[PDB]
Amino acid sequence: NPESADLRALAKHLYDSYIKSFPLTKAKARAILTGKTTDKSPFVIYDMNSLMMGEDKIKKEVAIRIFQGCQFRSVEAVQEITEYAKSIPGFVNLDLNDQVTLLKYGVHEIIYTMLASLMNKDGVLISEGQGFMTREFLKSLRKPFGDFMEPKFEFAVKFNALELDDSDLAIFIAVIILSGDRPGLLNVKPIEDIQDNLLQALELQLKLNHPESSQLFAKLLQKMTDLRQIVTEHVQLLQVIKKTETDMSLHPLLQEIYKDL
Amino acid sequence: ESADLRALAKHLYDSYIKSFPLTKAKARAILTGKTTDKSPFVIYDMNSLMMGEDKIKFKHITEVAIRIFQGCQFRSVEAVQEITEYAKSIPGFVNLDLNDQVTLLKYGVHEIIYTMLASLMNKDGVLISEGQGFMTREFLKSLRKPFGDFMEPKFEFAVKFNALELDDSDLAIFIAVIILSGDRPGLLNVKPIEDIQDNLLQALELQLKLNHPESSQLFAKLLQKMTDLRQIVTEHVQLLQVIKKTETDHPLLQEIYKDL
Ligand SMILES: O=C(O)c1nn(Cc2ccc(Cl)c(Cl)c2)c(=O)c2cc(Oc3ccccc3)ccc12
Ligand SMILES: O=C(O)c1nn(Cc2ccc(Cl)c(Cl)c2)c(=O)c2cc(Oc3ccccc3)ccc12
Repeated sequence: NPESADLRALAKHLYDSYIKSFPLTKAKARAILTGKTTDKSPFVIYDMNSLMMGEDKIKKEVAIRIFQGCQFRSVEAVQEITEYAKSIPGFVNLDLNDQVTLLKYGVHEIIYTMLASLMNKDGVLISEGQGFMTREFLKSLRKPFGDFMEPKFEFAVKFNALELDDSDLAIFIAVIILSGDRPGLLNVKPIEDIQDNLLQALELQLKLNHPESSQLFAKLLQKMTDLRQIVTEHVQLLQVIKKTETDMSLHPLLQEIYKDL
Repeated sequence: ESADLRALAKHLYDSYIKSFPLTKAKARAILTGKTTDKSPFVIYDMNSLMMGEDKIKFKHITEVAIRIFQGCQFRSVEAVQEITEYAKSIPGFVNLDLNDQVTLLKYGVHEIIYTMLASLMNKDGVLISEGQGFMTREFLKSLRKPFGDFMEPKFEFAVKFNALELDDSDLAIFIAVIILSGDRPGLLNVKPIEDIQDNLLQALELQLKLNHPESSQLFAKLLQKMTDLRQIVTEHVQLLQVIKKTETDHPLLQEIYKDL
């Protein structure tokens, strides 16, 4: 069909921009985690000793240092997601204020989606897959900090059972950015016309790439409720840390995103 | 077979008509709708409330914001039994582990109540007492410090949910998809729940394609609204624990309602 064909070209375009925007793809993450010979095995951090050994190999309190580590990686992800968003057709043509709103609300939902790529049951890849930090070591951190990652692992284990690949995820993250139910949006209709087109492209991609996977489209859109709950839970955890650690700085970029969310 | 999807759509519509007295078609006729054969009594004010209690026979009723809250709770307890009856008509539901049926109802009913509340709302108010009354959004915002923003978030949800222009035949399937959620906590056997929710999502997809052929990606937009339902529900429960810190200290009344 002429219309299918425009949907495949949109899918190829977004996958292309996704590869160019995100240095560590799920395909590379899965090669490192499942020990494929295409990639180097990571140094594993499971305790204080392996952590300090990590400083040497992969290149102030421990819970805090790991937390600032996450923080900076989040800032980097925000920069890669903002560069991907510019590639989404129509996005840069929107009201500048709506561009800002779509990024502010969308970026955390995208971070937890793509963070699932780097996770299994037992832990998470770090320093572009040169390291692996165990889930158990993260859960054993000091009182406020030991709970930060657990909800991300729980989402990730469920999300990964969908067995999406990068070409699926490129279209899904574009659908997330182009919501239009986000608060404070000036012109909802230009946003929903783009989301509509992205949702058509996602639906055909999943039919073609997962022809045996019944209602994968609906099952993936339902996962949007889990992303919203991880974001809401994470923000109220940051409100606790702000108050118990008055000496701990937050990046302004993260601060501007969380501002009246 | 697309015919077997048309079967459970029909079946769910028939059962939804039997379970829920005030359908969206009826609510709409009375609201923004004209159908001027019997206009609702409007509650806009303290004296409208007091007169309303007089005109409409209210089944609840032995401060003003407390008595409205109690009336809403009474309606919720009735809606739970209507939804429970509807659930038992969904193919496969009664064959699930009984603990899993109870779990699915326990977590589902709140999401269904707000879904169905939207049928009875416009941007200016909510229908009550089976469509015989109408409580204004302004009057509900006007109420005391905690009770003034219990209904507001549901109005904002309803305005947005109602823009989809679903009818009863669409909503009947949507409500079933909500109930058969495999992600409720403490479920013992997720497989048969996800397998029924699969079949229901197929039926809802086909229903929205046939019932709304010019409404692009309605299915996606409706599934996205489930994200908003969960937020409303989590936001509502936290507001409820503050209300359990004003209307403190009947014992048998306490029991009938409960958080459970
Ligand atoms: O740089 C990373 O990729 C990184 N990632 N994660 C998980 C994660 C979180 C958020 C996002 Cl968006 C991504 Cl993609 C990945 C960390 O938890 C993490 C922790 C760090 O702390 C230390 C500190 C001293 C030694 C060793 C590690 C350092 C770096 C990281
Ligand atoms: O009985 C009703 O229909 C009713 N409904 N709602 C909204 C609602 C809630 C849940 C569900 Cl599922 C639905 Cl579908 C609709 C109320 O808020 C409400 C408030 C009341 O308060 C008073 C008290 C004294 C006088 C006048 C009104 C009385 C009755 C009601």
